[PDB]
Amino acid sequence: LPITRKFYAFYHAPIVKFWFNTLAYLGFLMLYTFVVLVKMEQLPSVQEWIVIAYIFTYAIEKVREVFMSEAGKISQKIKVWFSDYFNVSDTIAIISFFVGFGLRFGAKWNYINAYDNHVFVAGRLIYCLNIIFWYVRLLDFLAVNQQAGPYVMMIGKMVANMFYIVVI
Amino acid sequence: VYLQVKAISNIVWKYQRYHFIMAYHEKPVLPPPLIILSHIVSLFCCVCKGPKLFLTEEDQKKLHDFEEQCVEMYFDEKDDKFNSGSEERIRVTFERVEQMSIQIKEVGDRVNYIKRSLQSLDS
Amino acid sequence: QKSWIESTLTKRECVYIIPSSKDPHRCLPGCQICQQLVRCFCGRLVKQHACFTASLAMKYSDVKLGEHFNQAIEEWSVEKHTEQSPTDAYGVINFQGGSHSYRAKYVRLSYDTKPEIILQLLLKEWQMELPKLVISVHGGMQKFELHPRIKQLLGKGLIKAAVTTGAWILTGGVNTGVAKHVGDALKEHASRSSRKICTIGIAPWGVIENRNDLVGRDVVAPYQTLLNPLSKLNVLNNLHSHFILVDDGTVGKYGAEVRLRRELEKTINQQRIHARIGQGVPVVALIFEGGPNVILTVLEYLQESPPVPVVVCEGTGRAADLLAYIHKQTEEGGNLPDAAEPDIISTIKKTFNFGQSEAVHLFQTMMECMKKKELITVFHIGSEDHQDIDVAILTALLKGTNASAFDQLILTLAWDRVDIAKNHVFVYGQQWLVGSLEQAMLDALVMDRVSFVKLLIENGVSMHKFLTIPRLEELYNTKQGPTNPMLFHLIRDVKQGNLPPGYKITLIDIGLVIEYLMGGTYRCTYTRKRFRLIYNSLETKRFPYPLNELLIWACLMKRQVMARFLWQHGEESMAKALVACKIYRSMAYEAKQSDLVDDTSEELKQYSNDFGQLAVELLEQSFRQDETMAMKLLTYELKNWSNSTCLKLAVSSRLRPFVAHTCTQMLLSDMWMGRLNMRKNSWYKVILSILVPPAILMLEYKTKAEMSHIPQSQDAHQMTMELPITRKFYAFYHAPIVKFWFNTLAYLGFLMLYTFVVLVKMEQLPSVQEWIVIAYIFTYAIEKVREVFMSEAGKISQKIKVWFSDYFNVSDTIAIISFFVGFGLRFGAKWNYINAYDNHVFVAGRLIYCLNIIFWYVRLLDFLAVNQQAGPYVMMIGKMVANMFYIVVIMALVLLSFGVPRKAILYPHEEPSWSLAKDIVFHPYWMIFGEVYAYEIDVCANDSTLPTICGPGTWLTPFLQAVYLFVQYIIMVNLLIAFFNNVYLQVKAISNIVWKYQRYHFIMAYHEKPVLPPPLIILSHIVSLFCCVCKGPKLFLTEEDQKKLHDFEEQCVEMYFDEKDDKFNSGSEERIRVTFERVEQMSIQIKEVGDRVNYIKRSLQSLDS
Ligand SMILES: CCCCCCCC/C=C/CCCCCCCC(=O)O[C@@H](COC(=O)CCCCCCCCCCCCCCC)COP(=O)([O-])OCC[N+](C)(C)C
Ligand SMILES: CCCCCCCC/C=C/CCCCCCCC(=O)O[C@@H](COC(=O)CCCCCCCCCCCCCCC)COP(=O)([O-])OCC[N+](C)(C)C
Ligand SMILES: CCCCCCCC/C=C/CCCCCCCC(=O)O[C@@H](COC(=O)CCCCCCCCCCCCCCC)COP(=O)([O-])OCC[N+](C)(C)C
Ligand SMILES: CCCCCCCC/C=C/CCCCCCCC(=O)O[C@@H](COC(=O)CCCCCCCCCCCCCCC)COP(=O)([O-])OCC[N+](C)(C)C
Ligand SMILES: CCCCCCCC/C=C\CCCCCCCC(=O)O[C@@H](COC(=O)CCCCCCCCCCCCCCC)COP(=O)([O-])OCC[N+](C)(C)C
Ligand SMILES: CCCCCCCC/C=C\CCCCCCCC(=O)O[C@@H](COC(=O)CCCCCCCCCCCCCCC)COP(=O)([O-])OCC[N+](C)(C)C
Ligand SMILES: CCCCCCCC/C=C\CCCCCCCC(=O)O[C@@H](COC(=O)CCCCCCCCCCCCCCC)COP(=O)([O-])OCC[N+](C)(C)C
Ligand SMILES: CCCCCCCC/C=C\CCCCCCCC(=O)O[C@@H](COC(=O)CCCCCCCCCCCCCCC)COP(=O)([O-])OCC[N+](C)(C)C
Ligand SMILES: CCCCCCCC/C=C\CCCCCCCC(=O)O[C@@H](COC(=O)CCCCCCCCCCCCCCC)COP(=O)([O-])OCC[N+](C)(C)C
Ligand SMILES: CCCCCCCC/C=C\CCCCCCCC(=O)O[C@@H](COC(=O)CCCCCCCCCCCCCCC)COP(=O)([O-])OCC[N+](C)(C)C
Ligand SMILES: CCCCCCCC/C=C\CCCCCCCC(=O)O[C@@H](COC(=O)CCCCCCCCCCCCCCC)COP(=O)([O-])OCC[N+](C)(C)C
Ligand SMILES: CCCCCCCC/C=C\CCCCCCCC(=O)O[C@@H](COC(=O)CCCCCCCCCCCCCCC)COP(=O)([O-])OCC[N+](C)(C)C
Repeated sequence: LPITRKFYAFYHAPIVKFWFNTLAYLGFLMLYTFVVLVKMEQLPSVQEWIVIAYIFTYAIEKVREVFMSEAGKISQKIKVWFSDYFNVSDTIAIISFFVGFGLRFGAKWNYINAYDNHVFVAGRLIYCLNIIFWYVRLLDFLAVNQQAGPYVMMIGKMVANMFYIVVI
Repeated sequence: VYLQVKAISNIVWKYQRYHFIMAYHEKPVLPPPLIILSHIVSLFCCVCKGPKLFLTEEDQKKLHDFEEQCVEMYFDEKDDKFNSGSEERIRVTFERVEQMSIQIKEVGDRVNYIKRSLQSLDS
Repeated sequence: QKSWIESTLTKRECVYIIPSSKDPHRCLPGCQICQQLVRCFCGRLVKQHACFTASLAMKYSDVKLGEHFNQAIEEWSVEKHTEQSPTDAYGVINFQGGSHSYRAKYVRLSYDTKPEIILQLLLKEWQMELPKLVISVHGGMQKFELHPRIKQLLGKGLIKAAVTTGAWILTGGVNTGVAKHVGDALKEHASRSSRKICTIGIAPWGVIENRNDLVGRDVVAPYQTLLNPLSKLNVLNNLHSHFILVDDGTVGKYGAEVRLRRELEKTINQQRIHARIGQGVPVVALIFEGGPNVILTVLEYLQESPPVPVVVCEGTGRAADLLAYIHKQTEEGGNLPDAAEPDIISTIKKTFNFGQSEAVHLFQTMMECMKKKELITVFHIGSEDHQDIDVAILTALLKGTNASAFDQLILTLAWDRVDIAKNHVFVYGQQWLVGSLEQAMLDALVMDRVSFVKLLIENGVSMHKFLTIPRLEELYNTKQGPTNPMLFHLIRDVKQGNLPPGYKITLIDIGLVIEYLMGGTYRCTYTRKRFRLIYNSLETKRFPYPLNELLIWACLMKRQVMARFLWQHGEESMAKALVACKIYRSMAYEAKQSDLVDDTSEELKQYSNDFGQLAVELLEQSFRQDETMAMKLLTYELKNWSNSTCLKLAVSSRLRPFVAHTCTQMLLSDMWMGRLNMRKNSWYKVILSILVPPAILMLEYKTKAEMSHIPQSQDAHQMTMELPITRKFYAFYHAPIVKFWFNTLAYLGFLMLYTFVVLVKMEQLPSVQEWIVIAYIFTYAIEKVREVFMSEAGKISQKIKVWFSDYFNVSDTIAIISFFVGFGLRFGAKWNYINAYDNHVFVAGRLIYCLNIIFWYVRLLDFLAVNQQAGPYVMMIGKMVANMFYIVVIMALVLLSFGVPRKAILYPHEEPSWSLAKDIVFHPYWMIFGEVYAYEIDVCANDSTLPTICGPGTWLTPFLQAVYLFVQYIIMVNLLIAFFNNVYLQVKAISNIVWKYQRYHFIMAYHEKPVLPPPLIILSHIVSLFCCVCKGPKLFLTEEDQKKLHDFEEQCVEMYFDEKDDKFNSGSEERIRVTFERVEQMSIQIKEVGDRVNYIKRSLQSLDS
């Protein structure tokens, strides 16, 4: 096994792509947690820019996966991908984020004290609610473990089954 | 409901592991901030131009034979599991005791008519 | 050519074109028909020759102008006038038939191929296992059918004989005779022997339906199996697996097999049946339902040098029923009865239409056959003769061939047929040489022939005399049996990491492997002085207990069925089972730590647990007979197994069912007591007596007899000879139960003081209470160092590694280290400020104390774990923490998913700070524990306690909190309840076993712990140390008690096997099947009597008139 072949073997292994995406995702959440918890100025901070870059490119990556799936028919490719819980949530997460960035970034500051401008506030509050989607997607990463993964599947099944007791 | 839900959830977890692992064979190397290079580059290189199992012909031979051998074992172990159960041995025993119970009596009649011999033969 | 066949084996195409016999058929002009009808004496019409050389002979007129001096028309020879050229067909035919293709093979070799090339063709080119037998069936062709009795049986034996012996069945192959009956017998026993019987049809390339469909270089020709009507031609019988078609001559002529097939019958015999064995491969012949050239062939095989014996199954047809009676009218090897010309040659004239023109010629062939009837076995059907011919075929090779019984035995050994040898070789009056049965034992062990080892031990081989050093050396070094590749991997890891070229293994190296596997201080007999000296010098060269040495052999060679057998022989059965468990367990470990391919770590871990269960089951058997003698079995020194005990061996293998067995637990409880009868006493009189020493003199102690089953110290067993006053104090303070409460009271008094110290204000100098606390922990710490550096295993790095495997020793280590950091800061701190807590070094010291004390309250769970009820629950708590981990990880994520939005919405004007980390986790955690923070939920309400937080978006946080608590309480808390409810019983069960198991190490520890507890323990350290400069528990048994105990062990092992045979033979499943089989047998005899009684009816007719 020559030297350069060994790098190929490493970076193209699925286990490596996972931790390589998992570390990037954790670093993504640390920054996006920093952004929502720290005061927000007119222009996005370096942390907020990196967050936007992730979600934009993460979104293109999902469009790649849909339009290259298996079955030729788009209306079948679409219909299967929106059968997974976390792809529905990711779709809501991506769409809601850019509504938020649009309001946050497109808002004109007539008032010097932020939070006088409601369009800005609606943007920031979308961020603070959009981040819930991204912490819950960590359950998808955690679902790679043989012990954890079934319990994640159980939680959704038990919510469905307990519905009528909760209605009462 | 814990045990039945846990059991169904293990099967579903194990099943959805196919689609998850297969996905990471077509995902780019680079992660989603730096993934754009793997998008731009890969796209551009395509304009400049799934996983398969590869088997030698001898390996195809030995694999097709392996499949045939194991199907044969599968039917043999069923016939020998059914023919060796107690329920099947009771009924073949039942039917064979039914048959004998005729022949036992039938011999019983013949031997009772070889008694007719004893009378005629001795005088 | 890319093929050995294409470059070696040949065709025989008739280049020379002899016109047919002489005469044209019809059709007056003789130029069209002299070409067209007139075939070759080759045997085909003229244009089929296609002679690459003489293709233009037919266009002219033909090869070889007509007249040619009639003599020279027979001058055509298969030898001369036939161009040897490539094969042109060798491949894989199939047979669309009884639910399988039933594939096969053909080479289509010429005819005059050398005899060796077949053997090379059969073994490497076709990849066939060399057989242990060759059945060469013969007979006539195109017969209808047999009696439905005989038909079913002939197969049943023919199959059985061939499958049990890896035999080849040589047939003609063509489905018009002998082959038919072979094949029809195969399908009645197919998919049971379809991979052990390699039948071979050595048929010609003449008489066959589609010769041209068989053609094709390396083809998969889909050959038919439909009887092509309107013809006489024959088909290859489908149920054969190999064919050697013989290209010669033509269609119709079928005589070119005797030259080749016979040579194969001669060349297989010159092969050696096995490596360890020197006898040649046998050849047998089963003639059923034969003809005139068979009777020639029978005598041609008997007259041969050496003779090939013959079987004759009477009633199949003419030659069988004939010979069966024609070699019945004779002396044993001599002359015929009163002149037999009339009746013998009568049937020879009736069966074969002769009329004395060929009726003497057969009778002359008969009278030569009867010169050797000892080789003509005959299967007397009707009178259950030799039971389903397999005996009759195989015993024919063991009937008279002046072969010694040593050769009759090896042949059964290679066949793996014990029933044959015991019933036909170990017959009354049989006589043996001195080491013939020894050489047969060496072979059976090297070949893993377990059932022949039994036959030879019974019949009188003695392992005490058989087994020697050089023999036992060989048994390790043989590559002539089911070896273990991993043994070398363990040898080269103990030698130096290297190996010489071949390296014939030595027994000192085996001794070194066992010590590595058995571990600890195990020292093997093979690494001892006397063995190391005598082996250098290589009764002295025997072994006193040879089946201990072969059990080790069989277990290191991964020969389990031989190990189980050898285990049942000899003495010390429970110990041997526990040694085997440890050997396999350690082998399984190093297999799990080697990059080899066949991991064999579940095969070895399963073999370990098989012997593990045997030891447990023998203990239960012994315990059911006599508890007190069974407890002695756990602790008597073995002296053939490094002076260990059965209990220590089980602990070595981490064998919990043995240690957690109630017998072992009963013994541990008795050792806990010491000399104290804690049935007549109460725990509060012990505590009272630790505080009131003179109350020691009014407890109920135990007699030396009541202590007979209990191991003791040497000093403790000498004070058993009598109970004076001072001996009674010894018995009290050295009992483990007393040392416990004596340390437990001191520990509780230690915590009361250390609780006092942390709760009461702290001055510059430590108080009297704090000094006593420091003294305890210092001396408690030395006590732990004593325990580590005096444990068991010599190697510090193993002593260290085991001690830090216990939860509470890790915590004690952290506790001791953290304490003296705290005392150092507390005591070493200089007070620059008069008000304490201005000096931070002092504070850090005191706060370490206040946190270090948590370790010491939790160590009380270790004391509490001495109770049978409490102790399992303590073990459960740790197991449930491990198992609940991922449910709690999910809860932690739900917490953050709420905490981060809450803080962000409510506190939007924050700068970076570590308080942010607190605030996202703090309130969400306390919500889990019944605190909803009711007046902070809606911060804009009138009753809000956070009115200044009221601002834009804050109306979202009640919705978030409502979702959060639904998920945590309604889902996640109750999932955890459901988790614990459903795993409780299996965790409680595992925790009871672990509690019971760790009770060994706990009770054993208190036999080596000092009497005095950890503040006053220093005296027992200083004194004991100093007294050593001035200079384990064993069971002691008298010689008579050793006798009665060794007999007890033997008795209970015998009961153990008897109760198994009688439990299996008395189950309903076993009685149904023996009933099944006996009803199957009767159902034949009932009908058989039914036929006889129906033929005693034939009497009634004839007798009465
Ligand atoms: C398969 C599933 C995954 C993929 C799904 C992907 C597509 C999903 C959908 C995505 C679109 C979501 C909506 C976008 C925003 C519109 C709403 C809005 O309020 O806009 C505002 C910003 O208007 C602007 O023009 C500034 C924003 C710049 C563009 C950023 C958003 C688009 C990027 C898309 C990136 C994703 C693309 C991914 C790759 C192609 C307008 O309001 P305003 O003018 O600020 O306020 C006026 C009042 N004032 C007086 C106070 C100023
Ligand atoms: C198998 C497991 C169990 C066994 C494990 C056993 C070994 C485990 C390890 C044990 C060692 C743990 C660390 C010791 C303390 C060092 C740290 C420290 O801060 O020290 C301080 C005290 O420095 C002194 O010199 C005064 C302390 C006297 C010695 C007491 C500790 C050693 C005893 C060991 C007894 C155990 C031995 C057991 C028997 C051999 C230094 O700080 P300061 O000078 O005070 O402050 C300076 C600032 N000022 C200006 C404010 C003044
Ligand atoms: C069964 C019983 C329930 C019946 C339901 C009927 C729903 C009817 C809907 C009514 C909404 C209108 C009521 C408020 C009037 C508007 C202005 C106002 O006062 O806003 C108030 C907040 O509230 C909001 O700003 C918006 C609240 C929207 C969510 C309401 C629940 C929607 C349904 C369920 C959603 C879940 C998902 C549903 C689907 C599954 C202002 O309050 P404040 O915080 O004190 O702010 C003032 C102080 N400040 C200026 C400093 C900020
Ligand atoms: C998927 C299931 C859906 C469940 C149903 C839908 C959800 C429930 C729907 C509720 C109706 C919506 C209420 C609108 C009220 C507006 C009034 C206002 O001024 O602002 C209020 C809204 O702002 C808040 O922050 C309070 C929102 C209510 C949270 C309810 C959580 C409990 C969930 C229950 C779930 C169980 C449901 C039971 C079954 C139906 C806050 O008032 P304030 O800050 O004090 O403002 C000052 C006013 N003052 C001056 C008078 C003090
Ligand atoms: C997409 C994938 C990303 C992957 C990560 C790698 C790339 C990104 C890495 C680093 C980018 C850092 C940019 C710094 C910009 C300089 C100025 C600055 O912010 O100074 C700050 C110093 O910095 C901090 O306080 C750190 C803030 C980021 C926290 C998360 C980093 C760790 C995770 C990622 C790394 C470990 C990975 C962990 C996972 C294993 C000081 O605070 P402030 O912000 O100036 O204050 C703003 C106040 N205001 C707004 C009110 C005015
Ligand atoms: C510069 C930075 C330097 C540091 C970088 C590195 C830092 C560390 C990085 C990452 C943290 C994890 C490290 C531990 C991994 C253990 C190994 C393992 O077995 O993993 C498993 C986990 O597989 C997963 O997919 C786990 C997903 C992790 C992310 C989820 C976090 C949840 C947080 C929510 C809670 C809130 C907590 C928030 C705390 C604030 C994979 O193995 P398996 O598939 O299960 O194997 C089973 C099959 N077998 C039996 C055949 C083997
Ligand atoms: C800020 C607040 C805190 C943050 C929230 C914490 C994070 C969120 C927590 C947990 C999320 C768990 C992730 C889902 C796991 C996978 C499930 C899945 O694959 O499908 C499941 C569907 O799923 C459902 O029916 C619902 C899934 C749970 C939704 C819970 C939402 C939270 C609020 C709810 C309460 C609101 C009411 C209270 C309001 C007063 C499958 O279920 P099934 O149909 O039986 O099985 C078929 C599966 N199959 C198709 C694959 C074969
Ligand atoms: C290592 C093994 C140890 C074993 C124990 C035996 C040896 C140890 C036994 C006794 C030592 C007592 C020393 C007394 C010193 C005189 C001064 C004094 O302290 O007066 C106190 C009176 O005394 C108390 O208040 C008792 C304090 C100790 C409580 C624990 C004793 C019971 C446990 C053990 C015995 C039962 C065993 C229980 C288990 C079955 C008054 O208070 P002060 O303390 O003066 O106030 C300090 C205030 N200042 C600091 C702010 C200035
Ligand atoms: C394995 C061994 C590891 C530990 C080794 C030993 C470590 C030794 C550690 C430290 C020695 C420190 C010596 C002094 C250093 C200079 C500072 C000084 O003297 O004074 C300063 C001390 O201020 C502090 O904050 C001191 C904190 C140090 C204690 C840390 C304990 C760590 C042990 C963790 C547990 C480990 C457990 C390990 C086992 C698991 C200030 O004091 P002052 O003059 O009063 O100032 C007044 C200021 N004022 C105006 C605000 C009022
Ligand atoms: C001067 C002083 C005078 C007084 C001195 C004397 C005072 C009293 C001294 C001590 C208190 C205990 C006395 C009761 C003993 C009962 C007898 C018994 O059976 O014990 C068992 C307990 O075995 C142990 O190992 C128990 C450990 C006790 C310490 C744990 C305390 C937990 C405190 C934490 C909670 C906080 C409470 C804190 C309270 C503030 C041993 O028996 P066994 O092994 O289970 O037998 C089973 C096998 N069999 C069936 C064959 C039999
Ligand atoms: C001041 C505070 C209060 C005081 C605390 C109260 C006292 C502390 C309480 C209980 C301690 C119980 C003692 C251990 C019992 C024995 C267990 C054992 O032997 O091994 C167990 C291992 O153990 C573990 O994996 C962890 C053990 C429990 C640690 C709990 C720490 C407390 C905090 C945690 C929560 C923090 C998170 C929350 C933070 C927000 C065995 O488990 P296993 O691997 O399945 O089995 C193999 C066993 N075998 C090897 C022998 C075969
Ligand atoms: C997805 C649906 C689309 C969204 C619309 C429909 C949603 C329902 C209803 C409508 C939305 C709420 C409208 C009413 C409030 C407006 C008035 C207002 O100013 O309120 C507040 C700000 O509020 C905001 O700035 C709005 C933020 C909206 C975030 C998105 C809601 C979540 C939808 C998820 C739905 C999922 C349901 C659950 C899942 C089944 C108060 O501001 P203020 O105090 O007046 O400002 C003065 C500040 N100053 C004093 C500093 C100057």
